[PDB]
Amino acid sequence: ARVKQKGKAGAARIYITRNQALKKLQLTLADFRRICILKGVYPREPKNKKKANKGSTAPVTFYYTKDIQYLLHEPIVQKFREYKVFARKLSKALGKGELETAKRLEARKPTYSLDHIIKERYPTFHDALKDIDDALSMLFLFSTMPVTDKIGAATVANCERLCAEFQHYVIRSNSLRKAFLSIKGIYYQAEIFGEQITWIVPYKFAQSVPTDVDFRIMHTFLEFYQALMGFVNFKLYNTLGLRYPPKIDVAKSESAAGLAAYELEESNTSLFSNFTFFLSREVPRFSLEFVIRAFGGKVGWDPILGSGSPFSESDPVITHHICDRPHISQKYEGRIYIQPQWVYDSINKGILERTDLYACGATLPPHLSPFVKVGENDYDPEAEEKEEKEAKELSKMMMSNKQRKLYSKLKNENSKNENYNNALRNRKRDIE
Amino acid sequence: PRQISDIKQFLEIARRKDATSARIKKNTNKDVKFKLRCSKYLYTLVVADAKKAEKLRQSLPPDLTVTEVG
Amino acid sequence: LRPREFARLSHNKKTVQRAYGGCLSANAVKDRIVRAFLIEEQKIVKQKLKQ
RNA sequence: AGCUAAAUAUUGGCGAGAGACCGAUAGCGAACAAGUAGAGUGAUCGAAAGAUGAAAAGAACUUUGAAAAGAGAGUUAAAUA
RNA sequence: GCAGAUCUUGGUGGAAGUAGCAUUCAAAUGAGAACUUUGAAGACUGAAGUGGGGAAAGGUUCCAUGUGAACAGCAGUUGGACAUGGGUUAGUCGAUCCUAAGAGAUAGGGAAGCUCCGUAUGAAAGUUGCACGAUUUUUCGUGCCUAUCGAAAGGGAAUCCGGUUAAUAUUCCGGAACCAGAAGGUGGAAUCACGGCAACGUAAAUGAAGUUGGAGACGUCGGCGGGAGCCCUGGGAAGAGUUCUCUUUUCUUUUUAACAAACCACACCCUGAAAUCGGUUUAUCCGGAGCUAGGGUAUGGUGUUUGGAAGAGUUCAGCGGCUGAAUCCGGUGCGCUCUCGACGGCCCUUGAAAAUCCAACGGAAGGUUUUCACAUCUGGUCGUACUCCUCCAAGGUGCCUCUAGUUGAUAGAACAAUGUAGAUAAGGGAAGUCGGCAAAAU
RNA sequence: CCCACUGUCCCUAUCUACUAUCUA
RNA sequence: CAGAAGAAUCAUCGAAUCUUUGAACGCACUGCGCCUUUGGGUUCUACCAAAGGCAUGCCUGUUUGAGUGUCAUU
Repeated sequence: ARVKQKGKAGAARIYITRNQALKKLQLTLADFRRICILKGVYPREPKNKKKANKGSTAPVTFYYTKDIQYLLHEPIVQKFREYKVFARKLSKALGKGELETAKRLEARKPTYSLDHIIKERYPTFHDALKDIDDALSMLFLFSTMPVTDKIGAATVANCERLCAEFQHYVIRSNSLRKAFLSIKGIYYQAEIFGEQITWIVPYKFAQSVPTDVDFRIMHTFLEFYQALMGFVNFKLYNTLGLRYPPKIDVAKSESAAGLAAYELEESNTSLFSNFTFFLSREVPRFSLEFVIRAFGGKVGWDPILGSGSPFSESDPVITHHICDRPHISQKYEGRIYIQPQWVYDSINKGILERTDLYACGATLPPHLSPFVKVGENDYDPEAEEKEEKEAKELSKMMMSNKQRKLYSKLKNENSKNENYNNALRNRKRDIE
Repeated sequence: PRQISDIKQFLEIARRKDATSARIKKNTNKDVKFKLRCSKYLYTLVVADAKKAEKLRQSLPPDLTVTEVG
Repeated sequence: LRPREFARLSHNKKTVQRAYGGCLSANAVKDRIVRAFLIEEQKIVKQKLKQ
C-alpha cells in the first residue's frame, strides 16, 4: 500500500481548532460564538494536545469536527446572513433619505424561531427540566436590571412575564419545597415532574452595571433562555390545564400589582394553609408572597408595595404580621409580630417555628441552609503508631503511580474544616 | 527471537495474557529449551539442570498449552 | 543509518548534548563562539571610540 | 436598423406506391455472411459465396474396414435430388 | 449477335510425375513404427552452450485428455493444429509517489479560419495561506507569510527459511520476522534531566512563530586493506567403486536464512611541545594551523557468542509412515565473483532535480509534559502462466572432459562418367599462359 | 637477375568423400 | 433438444432500467483526489463501504468584496 502520512487521522482528524472551525463555517468569531451559545457546543481538550495540534504546542482550543460539521447545515446561520443583508438595505434606505422604506424594512426584519434548537438540544421535557435552573437564574437576574442600549426594553418585559408565569405555576402547583436566604439573594428549591429546580433571586436594589461584563454575550443567552422558558411554561400550563399565556391586567401592572396582575384562568404543601399573613413596608414582598402562596398561606400587603391587596392594615383576620422594622407604633393584637426569617426557617424545616423567638426586637436564630447536607464528621450547627505508620508510608514507598496522593486533598480539606467548626463550638461555649 | 536467560521473567511473561503456546526441547546436550510464543516475538530459555527444569514445568500455569519435543 | 530509519532513533541518539549539536561540529562551534565574542568586543570598542 | 407564410430545392432522415429496369461475371462493393473474411504501421484498400425435396422423411439395419468409407438395404414420384 | 483486343472473370490442359525437396539393437504402444516411448550402444553442442533466466513482442502458444479432417516441400500413434477442461493468489517483489531534459492546458495576444504564439507573462494566480480575539455599536477586526504530463533501468518505509502443483510461489501451506499509521491503557521518567576538562555519553529530559543546517545527492581511473561466496586442498565420516598383487587408494556428499540479542577496530578530544626530524604507504604524506608517545571519544566495515535451529534440509542404514546415526576439524591464494573501508591520481565540464526524513538557532504558552518500555489493530488497487536486448558460466592441457541438452534436418540403395573439394606421383623444372595464377619450397 | 621449389607444363595417372544417378 | 404448462424468440408502446467510454465534464489514461451525508463489523479517535456531488465559456439574478475611480456627510 501507500505510506500513511503522519498525523492524517486520529486526534488530528477528530479534533478541530477554533480558527479552523471559523474558516470552515465561513463565520466570524461573534457569529460563531453566538451559534455556539444557542446550540450545545463547547471546547473539548484531547488527551494528547500536541498530537491533535499537528505536532505543534501552542495553547489552542479544540472542538469536535463532527460538532462543527453539524453547524454547517444550521438554518439559523442563514438567518444571520439575512440580517446582514437587511441591515445594509436599511443603511441604504436611510442614507438615501427614504424614511418610509426604512420603516417597511424594519417591519419585515428577519427573525428566527428556536424551535428545532430546543428539540435537538433537549429531546424530552425532563431533559429540559434538568438544565432549566440556569435559565431561571438569569431571567430573574435580568428582570430587575435597568434597560440599556445593549439589552432592549422588550427583552426586559419578556423576562418579567416569563418569570412571573413560572412563579404563578409553582404557587398554583405547590411544587415549591425549600426557600433559602443568603447574601447573594434568595435560593429557591422546587420539584417538577420529579426533577429538582434550584435558582436564585436577588434583592431589588438600585445597583450599577459592573461595566466589565460583555452584554452581547448576555443578549444571546437571554434570547436562548426566553425561548426555552416560553415552551417550558406552555407545557406546564397545558399540564395544569391553564390556557397559555395567562392574561395580563394592564391596570394592575400599571399599579405595580406584581403577580396579582396575571390571572391564571383555566382553559407539607399546606404548612401555612390556615393562616393569613400580612406584609409591612420593610420586607421583600417579591419573595414572601411567592413562598407563602406556594404553601397555601393567604397574603395581604401594604398598599405602597402594590395594589390589589385583599387585606387591609386594620383587618383582624391577620394571623401573623411580618415586619422587619425595629419599631411598630401602631401595634395590633391577635396578629403576632414576627421577623421574615421566621417564615423561611419554617419553609426549610417543614414545621411551624417559634414565634416568640422570632418576635420583633428579639434575637435572630442562625439561618440553616437546607442545601447543606450532614457530612461524615462535619459539625452540624443544629504500639498502634508503628502499625499505623507502616500502613501509611508503604503506598508512598512502593505503589506505582501513587494514586493514594488524593488523600492529601480529600482528607486534608475535610479534616481542616471539621477541626475548625468542631473547635468553634468549644470557643462559643467558652464565650458563653 | 529474544534469547531469555532470566527464569523469573520467563514466568511472568508466561502468565501475561500475550503468551499463547510453549514448547520444551530436549537436545543431546542434556539441556532443556523453553520456547514461548508471544504476539510478535518467540522467547527462548536454555536451562542445563533437570531438577530446575522439572520445577519450572510445574511452575508454569496450567492454562498454557505446553508441548513436548516436536 | 537511512534517512527514513533515522526517525526511529531516540532524540538523544541523533543530537549531541551541546549548543548547535548535531548540526555544527564542535571545532566549528568553538570557532563560531570565539568569533562572535571578538566581533562583539570590536563593536563595543568602536562604539566607545565613536561616542 | 429589423421581421415575415405560400409558390421553390431535396442522392440525407421517417414511411409509402410503382416501373417497356437488372436477373447472381447482371443489379449497390454486399440477394448468402457485406464494409464481412482478408491486407496494410497508418491513412485506407476490400472480395468470393443464391437453388436437395411437397415434407428430413438427412439413408434404420446387416456386413467388410483401425477409421474415413465401401457393398447390400431403406426413405422418396425420383437418390440420373 | 464476338475467335482475337499482351481483353475481363472463372475453369482446365501439354510441359510432368519432370525441375526439384549419425545412426544401430531389443522391448512397449498401435490397424499400421526410417520418424513415437523405454532400455542399451555410438555420436553432437563443450559454460562464448543446441544451457538456464528475464525485456520487448505475441496472446493461452503454459498443463492434462481426446482426434489424425486442413499443417507436415516425407510421414506419424504427430505439430506452436483442432476439441474440451485446468492453470497466474503478495502490507514487504514491481507499478502506484517524486522529479529530469522537454512537453503542455491556464493568463494574455494573434488569425477570415481550421487554429497559432505564449508557460509567473504587467493575472485580484492562497483547495480552510496561517495565527490572534472574554463577541466586534451580536453587519470581522488586528498581525504575519506570500495546472498537468514526462523514468515498469534515476530517487524510495518494510521478509526470510522449509515445504507444496499435472501447470503458480520471496504470493500458497508451516514456522519465524519486519515497516508504516492510529488511538487509549499500564509501568517508568522530568517539574522545561544529569554526568565528563574535553571530544561526548544515557531509558526518558516540552519548544509556537520565525530563521537555518543535513540526509536524499552525485565524475572517472589506479593500487592497497576487509569480508562473503565460488574455485583448490589436508584430514574425519558415509556410501559406491577398483582391487591375483600394489594402491590407509578412486569417485560423490558433508547446510544454517531474514531477523533479534549481548561483546569485538580511520576522524576527533585531553596531557604533551617536537628537527639529531620523526611516524609511515605497494604507491612520501603529515606535523608550532601542534609530530612521535600516552589516555580517551565516536563512527563497527566486520568478527565472537547465541537465539532463529533442528523440530528443518541432505546423506547413509533399516523397520512398517516410523526408528537409528552423521551432517566434523582445518589449511589456505597476485585465484574468480560481489561488496565495504582507507588512500593516490586524472579532472574541469569541480561533477541532476524533487518527493521524503532528521537536526539546529529561536523563546510564544504553561497537574503537566515524556523522542523510555509493554500490550492492542489494520494494511486497498494493478502486474504475476508461458515463449524470447540482457543475466548467470566447471575442470585439464586450440583440443579433451564433467554438469546439462539433443541424436533431429524426407529416407533407402548403388558407388561408371560428370562436377566440386582434398591428397600423392617417376624424369625434367615454369619449357605452360599475355604471366610462378594456385600449390610445394621458406 | 640468380638460387631453391613445385602436376603450371611435357602428360597425365591413382585414391577418398561429397555431388551426380535410381528407389519410396 | 431439454424443460415449463393470460402463453408468446407476439404485436403495440405513453411508464422504467440503461455497464465502460465518447461533444465527455473532479484529475489522469494500470490509476490518483477532494466535498456532503448515511451505514457495517470479534467491534468503533481506526478501517471499510454506500449514496449525492466537484469541467469550461457565457447570460440573468443573488451574496460577499476591492479601488491614492466619482462624490456626499457640522
